Amino acid sequence: HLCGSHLVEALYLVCGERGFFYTP
Amino acid sequence: VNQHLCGSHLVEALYLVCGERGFFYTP
Amino acid sequence: VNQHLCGSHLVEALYLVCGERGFFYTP
Amino acid sequence: HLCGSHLVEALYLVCGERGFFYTP
Amino acid sequence: VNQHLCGSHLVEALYLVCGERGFFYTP
Amino acid sequence: HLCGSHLVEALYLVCGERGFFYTP
Amino acid sequence: GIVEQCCTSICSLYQLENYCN
Amino acid sequence: CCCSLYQLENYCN
Amino acid sequence: CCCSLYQLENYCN
Amino acid sequence: GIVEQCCTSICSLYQLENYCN
Amino acid sequence: GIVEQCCTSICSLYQLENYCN
Amino acid sequence: CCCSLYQLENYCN
Ligand SMILES: NCCc1c[nH]c2ccc(O)cc12
Ligand SMILES: NCCc1c[nH]c2ccc(O)cc12
Ligand SMILES: NCCc1c[nH]c2ccc(O)cc12
Ligand SMILES: NC(=[NH2+])NCCC[C@H](N)C(=O)O
Ligand SMILES: NC(=[NH2+])NCCC[C@H](N)C(=O)O
Ligand SMILES: NC(=[NH2+])NCCC[C@H](N)C(=O)O
Ligand SMILES: [Cl-]
Ligand SMILES: [Cl-]
Ligand SMILES: [Zn+2]
Ligand SMILES: [Zn+2]
Repeated sequence: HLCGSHLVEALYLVCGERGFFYTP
Repeated sequence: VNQHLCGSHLVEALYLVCGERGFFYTP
Repeated sequence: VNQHLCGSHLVEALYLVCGERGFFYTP
Repeated sequence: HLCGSHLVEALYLVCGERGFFYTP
Repeated sequence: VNQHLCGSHLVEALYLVCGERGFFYTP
Repeated sequence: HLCGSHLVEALYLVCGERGFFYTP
Repeated sequence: GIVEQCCTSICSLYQLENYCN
Repeated sequence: CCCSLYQLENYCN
Repeated sequence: CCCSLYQLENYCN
Repeated sequence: GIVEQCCTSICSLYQLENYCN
Repeated sequence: GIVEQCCTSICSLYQLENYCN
Repeated sequence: CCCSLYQLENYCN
């Protein structure tokens, strides 16, 4: 379903305002 | 806002730049 | 225009938000 | 060839001005 | 700048438009 | 690792200022 | 619709969901 | 599709 | 994930 | 080229195709 | 951080790398 | 490639 830069794109749609870590 | 659209491009850039390490984004 | 570039980001957002339902985009 | 958000990106390059439905 | 962000969208557009031929981008 | 429009996205992060050819 | 609304103010996942089928 | 750019034009408004 | 949009919300700040 | 043209006016699939090899 | 810096001036792969873990 | 970011730099102008 969500891999590589698509997972980061998915994270940014939800958290783009709150911010986040991406720690593979 | 052109900052939000911008952030979209930054996170994709960090994905590629940072690799196995990963990153923190916090606007 | 920053509206067209914007629309690019909206449709990708609707893709993910809408899922199996799908969406209509109409600028 | 064109799957997931790449298909939507493909649809937006052609129809981004005319608009469209995306009904999987 | 909204030109750089723009260029991002252009190259993705050329990818799809140009196909097997390919393209040159030069800002 | 990098295929289709992801390869072009990768090329643009490095060369987006210098410019480039994409000749598959 | 979605342009005039969501490309002036940053929309939310509620404002975006109104354009789903 | 998972077609072409020109075939995709069939889906616009 | 390679999950959902709502499950993804677990990772924000 | 493509920047100055296509990042001021919205280009078309004709204006974009001139940068193909 | 990264917004205020990197969405005013075009950043470099050095300026971007400071937000890696 | 379908390589690295640094190897990709070989293709710029
Ligand atoms: N909650 C932020 C939703 C979101 C993600 N990407 C976007 C782009 C434009 C917009 O109005 C909204 C968004
Ligand atoms: N027919 C619209 C072509 C198109 C798609 N994305 C674009 C981005 C910039 C631009 O000038 C043009 C485009
Ligand atoms: N060396 C250009 C790095 C880069 C790629 N995409 C970007 C987007 C925003 C930015 O500030 C910087 C970038
Ligand atoms: N706008 C986006 N990047 N959406 C996510 C697309 C998911 C994609 N099909 C994948 O390979 O994981
Ligand atoms: N700019 C774009 N999103 N282009 C479409 C890329 C197609 C991609 N190789 C796929 O998995 O279907
Ligand atoms: N921001 C980007 N487009 N990054 C490149 C993503 C690579 C992707 N996982 C692929 O299928 O090749
Ligand atoms: Cl943008
Ligand atoms: Cl993919
Ligand atoms: Zn953009
Ligand atoms: Zn992909």
